[PDB]
Formats: sequence, C-alpha cells, structure tokens
Amino acid sequence: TNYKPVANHQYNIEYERKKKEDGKRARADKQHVLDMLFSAFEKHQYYNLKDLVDITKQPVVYLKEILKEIGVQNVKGIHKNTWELKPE
Amino acid sequence: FGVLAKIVNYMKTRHQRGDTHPLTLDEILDETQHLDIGLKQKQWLMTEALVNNPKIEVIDGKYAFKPKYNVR
Amino acid sequence: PVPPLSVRPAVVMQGSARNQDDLTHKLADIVKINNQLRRNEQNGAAAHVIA
Amino acid sequence: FIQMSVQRIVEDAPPIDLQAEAQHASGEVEEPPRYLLKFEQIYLSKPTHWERDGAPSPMMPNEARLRNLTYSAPLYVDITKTVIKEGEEQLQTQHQKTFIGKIPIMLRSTYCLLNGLTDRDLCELNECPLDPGGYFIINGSEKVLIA
Amino acid sequence: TVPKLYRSVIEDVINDVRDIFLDDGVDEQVLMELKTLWENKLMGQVEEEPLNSEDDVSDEEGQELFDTENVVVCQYDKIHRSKNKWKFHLKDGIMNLNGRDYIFSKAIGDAEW
Amino acid sequence: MAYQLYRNTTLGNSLQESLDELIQSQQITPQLALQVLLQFDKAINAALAQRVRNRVNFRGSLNTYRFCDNVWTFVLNDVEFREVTELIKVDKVKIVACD
Amino acid sequence: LDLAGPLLAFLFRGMFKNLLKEVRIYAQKFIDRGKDFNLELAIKTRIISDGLKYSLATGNWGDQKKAHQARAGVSQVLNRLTFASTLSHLRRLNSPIGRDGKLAKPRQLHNTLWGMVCPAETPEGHAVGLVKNLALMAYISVGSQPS
Amino acid sequence: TPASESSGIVPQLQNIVSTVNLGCKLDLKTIALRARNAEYNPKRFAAVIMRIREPRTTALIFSSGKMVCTGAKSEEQSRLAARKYARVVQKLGFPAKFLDFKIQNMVGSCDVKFPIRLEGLVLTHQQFSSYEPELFPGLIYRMIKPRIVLLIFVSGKVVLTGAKVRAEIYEAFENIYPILKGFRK
Amino acid sequence: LSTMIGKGTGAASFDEFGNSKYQNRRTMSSSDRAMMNAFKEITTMADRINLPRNIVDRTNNLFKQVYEQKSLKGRANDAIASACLYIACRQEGVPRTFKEICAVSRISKKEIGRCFKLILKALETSVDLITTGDFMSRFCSNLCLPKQVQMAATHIARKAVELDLVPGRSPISVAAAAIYMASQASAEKRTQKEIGDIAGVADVTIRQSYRLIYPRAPDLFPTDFKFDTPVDKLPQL
Repeated sequence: TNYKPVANHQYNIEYERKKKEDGKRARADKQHVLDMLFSAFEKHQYYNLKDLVDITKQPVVYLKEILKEIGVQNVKGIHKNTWELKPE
Repeated sequence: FGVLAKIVNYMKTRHQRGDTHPLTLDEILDETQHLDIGLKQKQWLMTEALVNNPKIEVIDGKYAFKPKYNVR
Repeated sequence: PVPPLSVRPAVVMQGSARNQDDLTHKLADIVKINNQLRRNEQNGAAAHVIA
Repeated sequence: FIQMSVQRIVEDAPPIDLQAEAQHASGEVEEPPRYLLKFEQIYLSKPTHWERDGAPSPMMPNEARLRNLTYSAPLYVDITKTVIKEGEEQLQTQHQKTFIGKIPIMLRSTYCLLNGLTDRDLCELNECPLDPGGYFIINGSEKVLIA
Repeated sequence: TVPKLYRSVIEDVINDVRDIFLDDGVDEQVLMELKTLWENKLMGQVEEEPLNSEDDVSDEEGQELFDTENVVVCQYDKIHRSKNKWKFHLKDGIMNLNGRDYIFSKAIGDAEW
Repeated sequence: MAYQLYRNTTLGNSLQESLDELIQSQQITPQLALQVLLQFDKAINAALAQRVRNRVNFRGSLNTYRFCDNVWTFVLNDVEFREVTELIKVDKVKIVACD
Repeated sequence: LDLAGPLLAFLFRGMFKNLLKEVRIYAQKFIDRGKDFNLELAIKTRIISDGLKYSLATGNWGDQKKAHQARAGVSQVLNRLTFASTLSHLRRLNSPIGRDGKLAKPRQLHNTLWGMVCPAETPEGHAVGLVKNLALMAYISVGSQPS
Repeated sequence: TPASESSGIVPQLQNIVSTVNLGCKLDLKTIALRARNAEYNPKRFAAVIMRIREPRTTALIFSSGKMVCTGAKSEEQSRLAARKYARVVQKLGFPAKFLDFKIQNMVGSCDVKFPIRLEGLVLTHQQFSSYEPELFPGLIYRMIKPRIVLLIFVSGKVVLTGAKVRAEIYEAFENIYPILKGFRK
Repeated sequence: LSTMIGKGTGAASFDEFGNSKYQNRRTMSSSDRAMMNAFKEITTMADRINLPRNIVDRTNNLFKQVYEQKSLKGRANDAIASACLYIACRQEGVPRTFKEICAVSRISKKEIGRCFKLILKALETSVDLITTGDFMSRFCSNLCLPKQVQMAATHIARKAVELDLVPGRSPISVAAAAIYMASQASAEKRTQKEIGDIAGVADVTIRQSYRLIYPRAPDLFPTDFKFDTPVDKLPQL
C-alpha cells in the first residue's frame, strides 16, 4: 500500500484540467455580459443564481450588483432563490 | 423581453437624467442599439409592449415615461 | 430553584473537574435554551419557533 | 466463520454505483460520470503487530498478553473499479488488494500460528502444551464467548 | 501532391456549396465560372517626466505593417519560454515560402530574441 | 466555430475576390458569399484533419511577438524550416496561431 | 445455539455494511468538490478494526447506543482459577431470560437434555438452571448449504 | 573587519525588484494590440508582459496604472529600464508619467570557494536556521538584522534576498562568513 | 454544552400529523466542530500507517496549540492536521518521510512541507535533524531482509556519512543505496524497482547514489559480515 503519489494522481489530473485557462473571468465585457443576461431571460422568466454563474462565467458578487441594477429576487422554500428582471 | 428591459433601463436613465421628453420608437431602437430587432418584435412592441403597457405615457404622438406612474 | 453544589459534588475521579454532576449537565442544558428563548424574545421572536 | 462466513458476506449483495449530478442548467453532451464498485476474494494474514518504528512483525500470544496487545490479524480484500461511462469509455478496469481492518483471531484456531507447531516448539514459545485455546485475547485480557 | 490537395479542396467546396447555389436559384454556370476564374487566380521635471531622457529606444515599424516577408497561418498547441529562449509546439499549418505553399499537421520550434 | 483566419490566405483571398466578381456581376448576394466562405472554412479544416498528416521542424531568430484574444502573432527573422526530405530557408516570416 | 461464528457474523455484517455507507459518502464528496479520488483513502479501517475490538471486549453487543438490552454479557473474561474452570468455562452455554424474579419451567432439567447438557452442574446462585454446561461427548453443527 | 577583508569578495547583484506608477489608467488590450514584443493573456493573468534586451529586463503593467519592473543588474540600470518602459508608454501617446519609482528587493550571490558542514550550522543556530535536505537541498537562514534570507549549499555557494540596500547584503555576508569559515571542512 | 435525546418509547411524542416523533436533536459546538473533525481526520490518517496512540496524542496536542493561536487560520485545515502529524512523528524520534504522510492524505507534498515550516514559525520551536538510522530499520524490515543484512546496511549507511562520500545527496537516498548494496551482497537481492517501491524515491536516484558509493564498497562493510558474493564479484548497474 501507499505507493507514494507525493502529488495525488487524481489531484494531478484536476490541476491539469485547471492548467487549461481557468481562474479568470469576464466582468469586464459588462455590455456583452448584459447581452447574455438578456438572451437568458428570453428563455424563461426566472433563474437560479447557480444557472447564471454557469451561463456567464463571471464573479458572483458582480453579477449580484447587476441583478440589483436591473432586477429583483424571489425566494422560496429552503433559501431557494430565483432572480427576475421584473417582466411587465 | 430582454430587449424591452433595455428600453426600460434606457428610459429609466433618461428619467433619472431629469427629462421625460417623448421620442419615436425608431429613435428608441437606435439609442438602445436594437434597430435590427426585426419587424416581428417591433410589431410585438407596438401591439403589446407599447399599448398593453399598464403605465406607458403617450404624449406628443410618442411614447414616454415608463418607469414611474404612482407619483408625479 | 437551583440545588446547591453539595448536592452535585460531581465526583472528579482523577483529572480535575472532569466531574460535572450529569444533573448539572442537564441544568446547563436548561440554562442554555432559556438563555436562547430569552434572546429570542429580545431579538426577532417568531411564533412556532417560540412554541 | 473466517473460511466461509466473511467471504460470503462481502460477495453477498453489496455492489455500489454512483452517478454524478452533472450537466445541470446546461447540457446536450454525453457526460454524467458514473462509477461502480465490486468486492472479490478476501485475504487474511497471520497475526501481526506494527511496532512504532513502522516495522511489522509476527505476534506471539504470550507477548500479546504481557505488553497488553490485541491479538488479531489483518484482513484484506480485492476491490475493483469499473467505469462504464455513458459512452466513450467502458473497458477501464483496475485491480487492487486492500487492507480493510483487523480481525481478532481466537487462540490456536486454524488461523492462529500456534496450530502448526509441535509440542517441543510450543514449549519453546513459552506456551502451555495442554492449554486448550478457543478464547480471544483482547487488550491483555483473555476473553471467551458464551454459547 | 499538394496542388492535388487544393484540387481535393476545390472538389469538396464546389460540391458542398452547389446546394447553396441551388437554394438561391443561382445557375450552375455561375458555379463553373466561379471555379474557372478561381483556378485562373490560383496560378520639478525629474520627479515628473525625466522620460524624454530615453528618446529613440525605438525600432523598425517596417517589420509588421509592410509584410514584405512571407507569412504562415497555423495553430498553436503550447508555447513555452525560458528567459530569451522560446519554445513552440504548433499544429495545423499552411506555409507560403518564397514562391511556394506548404503544409503541416504539427510543427515544433525554438527561437531566441 | 472554424477560424476566419484562413480567409486571409492567397487561396482564401482569391476565393473572396472570385466571389466579389460574382457580386460585381450581381449574380449572387453578399450573405451567400459569406455562407460559401464559411463552408470553405469547414471543408478546408476537414481536409486538414483527414488528409494532411505531414510535419515540419524549424529554428530561427525571433524578431517580434504578440498575444491577444487567445491569438498568437509572431514575426521571425533568419528562419530555417527543416524537413526529412527538404529544407526551406527564408529571411523573415510572420506566424499567426490560434487554438 | 449461536456460537462464536454466528455471534461474530452478526457483528461483521453490520460493521461491514456500515463501512460500505462511509465509503459511499466519501465518493460523493469526491464528486462534489470538483473530483479528487483515492479508493484507498475512502476505507475507514477503524469501523471494522475497532468495532470488533470493542464489542468483544466490553461484552456488549452491536450498536451500543441502543442495542444492548438483552444480548448483554455475551463475552467474558475467561476464568482461569484451575485447569477445570477453564475447560468448563469454554464448554459453558447460556440461555437468555428475564431477570430478578421469574419462576417457571425454563429452570428445571428437561428430559431431552439427556446426553446433551450436564445433569448436575449449574450455578448454585440466582441463575440456577439458566446458564448450563454442555455434557462430555456432546457436539455442535457448523452447518452448510442444503443445495 | 580589515582583519578578514578576504571576506570582501563583494557578492554579485543578479536581480532587482522595483515598482513604479504610470499615473494614468490604461487599456491592456489596446496595448497588447499595439505594442511589439509584448504578451497579454487576460484569461490567465491580468498584467501585460513586456520585455527589452537593453539592460536585459522585463516589466509587467496593470490597468490601474501601477507596474512592476524586474530583471535589472543594478538599481540605476533598473531606473533606466523603468524609464525606458514609461518612455515606450509615452510613445503610445498615453499620459505616461515617471511617478513613485521604488526598489522593492535586491538579490545577490557569491561563492566562498570551500566546502562546509551544514549539520553543524543547523545545530549551533537552531533557533534561526531551517534545513530540510529531504525537501530542499539548500539551507535557509533568517537574519533579524538586515532582515535577509540566505541559501547555503555544501559547495559553498550562497544566495541572499529580501534586501532593501546593497550595504545590508555586505553586512549580512560579512557577519556570517566567519561562522561559515568556522564550519569549513 | 448539553446532553442528548433520542427516539424510542413506541410513541405519543407528537409529530401530531407529520412523521417526526417529538423533536429533532440540536447541534452544540459549531465553531469547533471542525476541530473535532480534524481529530477524526488525524486518527484516520494515523491508523492507515499503524501509528501508536502516543503519536496521535502528540499530534492532537500540537494541533490544538496551532488552532488556539489562530496564526494560520487561512490555511487548509487538513494540511494543518497532516503537518502536525509529521511533526509529532519526528519529535518522538521515529520520523516518517513527507512522501509517507502525503500517501495517507489528500494534501500535496509541497503544501504539507510549506505548512510544516509555518507551524515551526508559529510555535517558535525546532526539531532534530533526521539521520540514516531513523529509516534504515523500516525499509529493510518491509523487504523481508535478514536481521544481519539490516545491521550491515546500517553500518554501511553510518560509515558512508562518516567518510563524507555523499555531500550532495539526501540521507534517504543514501539509505536506499546502502540497502541495495547490502541486498546485492546477500542471497536475497531485492530489485531496484522493489526498493524503489518501498522507499518511494526514483530508481534512477538510487542508481546514481550507488555509482557514487561503489568505489569504496570494500571499506564500508562490517568485518564480521558473512559474505555471499564478494565485492570483486559485486554487479554494476
């Protein structure tokens, strides 16, 4: 046992995945990011924060400041929150 | 809808700027950079977003003042 | 009423203080929740949660 | 119990599979990674002890009693990983021989080294020849299970 | 061998855009004329700005805007460097070198500046 | 999506010019030409992927470099392209690489 | 009569199944964080190693938190006062019973014990006739598949 | 110490670390687009990387207007390279300004020309020395005076870093050298 | 803090309508629950290499000290526990390699090493310097090598350091090279890959280290050693 990994073999693979352009996000392209928000909001009235994070590949706190800018939030159950640009 | 929100946001900024002067749809399309949104959407705008709009102000044959209606 | 320590001389049994009279340990539980329900009244008192 | 019961139980019914919760909010590309685990033949070493140095050595039931050890032996099992992904990979299989825990041996049973030695050898190990065995040694104390 | 590759490319493109020509209602003669034309074409101061004390540390603008030299369009796999020593691992690849056109799927590579 | 870059090439440029003639004669539309250029991209990428298998090796002096929008742009001087059966030297070459 | 094998078998099944759950939880935690898996790290050896060690030493049985109401006192320190106490101790068997006041027929000497359990050889104390001792020739089946 | 001035082998400077603020906001993308012999990967890091061969150096410039210059053989040469980059930025037309230039670190190295016993050094200076031959092959010495870090090798090679002033390197080295001579093989 | 409670009288114990007898139990010490969670990880790690409880008790102790100072709270808690385990093992005079503690953990060698130094800085404390002797025992043991050969290797190792034949080498690698020389001088002859496999170092590292000590092999063996293959017949690789 323990045929020494010194750098764990899965962990190496995960770092390798990371070793292909990660850890930097658009934020920065604001307007183009707004375009993604407008496009997404066209598909459905409300979305989970997690779906927007996958969809726009940007820091969450910045996206929150945008959702404060053009929308509101609507929570239900156990902290299950969805955001919406107040359709009317 | 998203496009319409950009109209709302522009209008919001203009109200915030201090002015509520009405403009044509075409100008609004231009200023929102949504000129090429197509006839269909424009038509949707004309026959819902602009007329089924619960708080749209029509004045001088043009559409103004969207964000607010409760206080003047 | 909280019974005096002579009723709960713990038992030490080596160590030091490793000896809280398990009744004391229950008394510690009562004080803890009563402190919390008190703070609950001080703070954002709910309804069902107070119940 | 060792020769039958423990093997039957690890073979009986414990295959476990896990399918990741991926492709959320966005998908369309064959990818929710899935893994399955299977357990084969069980192995059981002779009663062993690991000295603080890290060096294993054979344990003598008399020594186990003086130093207050637990006279037990290591149990090992064959574990398999079997990755039948949702498409591309299906033949990713790898074999392992792994330590899972320490089973207390009972004295002079077929798995406790005293069974093989002769009367002169057993006297050499400071063990009684007439002593009957059939009781576990735990933490220095000799312990017998009541039917 | 390589003019044949371009011929391969001509067959693939003409074949695959033919349907586009038909979808518009454009005549196949135009498609052939395109092919034929295309074939014919084929062959104080010091605490603020002491900065002006390094004037002319400049070089030739000559090497980029003019493109008098030859050009290569390809792709990169990985680029790696060690001080002034540079290493390149490239892939895919069309070259144009003093009159002739060449091709590669992989190209590896070392240069110093 | 296949890179527009190969449209810059002589091959790509002769095509764009061939399309431009067709537009001069108003036999086709600009959008259709773009659709032909997009198909040409795919098809030449495919030709690269399936047919092209050869490789080359090179050494030279680096003159300038750039990197932006995941696009590498070089200009090398005194370059030497070396192959197993041929060799190709040129005084200066630009190398643009995307991935 | 449950003996050392079927008594151990109940515990080994429970800890090993319990071990299977702890490995299930580990593989999900691996998949959640962004993947970093080591099959050798997921096995919590202590579940088995220490679990058998514990039950057999105290004499308790199983879950300790709750299961210990009736099947208590099943392991014991092997009495060693003479040679006979030990042979007699290893060859002891116990009927479970209520405790502190029961009077009925599981205390008298049923005829079917003939050739099976000792006529006279039972504690002179409170548990008279409840802890019995196996006759001299008697034997016990280990059991096997009827197939 | 005159008595030992063959201590005075004056350790060679190899690297200098300085920063400077250009005094204006910039656009790295345009910069990366426009500038020659420069690299910019916003998907990997924020700063644009530029490199000259002059006094052979390299600089990394941010968008806030702050930048860091490295690679210099000396502090004057470092002020020269820093000024050369800011000149280039001036040549871009951008409001380049030579503001807040400051050295952050100096690095020196040297050889003593004799083998030594690290086992003794780590024993006698146990409170400050830290040696892990299984991990790093050198020995790490943390002085509390000219708060400097030293790298000691069996060959006798030494590197010093954490410096703010060249005098501090000489002082650190003049102080420690007799001890090292006292642990010669 | 407090006692616990749990289900079982059959019931009445409301859930009145839902399926939850009486009430749920309550967490108590949450700020520290990951200290307790650290103690759980240290014992797992500890058993996977069969460490004594005395090591675990030192390890747990070091950790509490590092935790209370809150000087390195930013770091990976599991990295901190692993480094504590390494220190405890070295202080008790039976060091494990960084390679060994990494093996029973999910933390990288670099990060354990880094945390190691920081803890040393945090507690303002120092440890002894590892010797060849501290590892010669475990390795020769796991390779089923005779006691006599283990003794010779020890002597080979000790002398090798005494003659200063390896100034540019780690003691572990030298230990490995001594084990190989011994084993090839006996009937056992463990292969380089096998020694590599127990030691964890690269087998090229052993080969180089062997090539460096080979010129003085006659002088390094104990005079009382029972030779099998003489040094005049000792292989080269």
